Amino acid sequence: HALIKEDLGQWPVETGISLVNQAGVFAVQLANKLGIDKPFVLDAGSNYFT
Amino acid sequence: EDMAKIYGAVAAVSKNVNSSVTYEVKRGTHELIKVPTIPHNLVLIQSDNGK
Repeated sequence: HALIKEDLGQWPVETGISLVNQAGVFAVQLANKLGIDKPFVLDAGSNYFT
Repeated sequence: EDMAKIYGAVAAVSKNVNSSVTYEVKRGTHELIKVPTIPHNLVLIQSDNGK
């Protein structure tokens, strides 16, 4: 058996308060992890071999 | 960074809600003492000859 898993981290969620407001805090942290928080352009064209 | 500041401020407001309260109900309750002996007030008076 073999499996492919996408690891995006674990984020604690608290009950009794709005989930949307919590999701806002985690969205910024997730963006920093992926490197998309600041303006950017992808430059992956040269990553190849023949 | 500005959005992180804004989202955190909104989260603090959402966490200001109150869950419940707890208190102790004791008014009207008193302690009980225990009396060991029955307060009888009887005395026997008899003459010297026993009449």
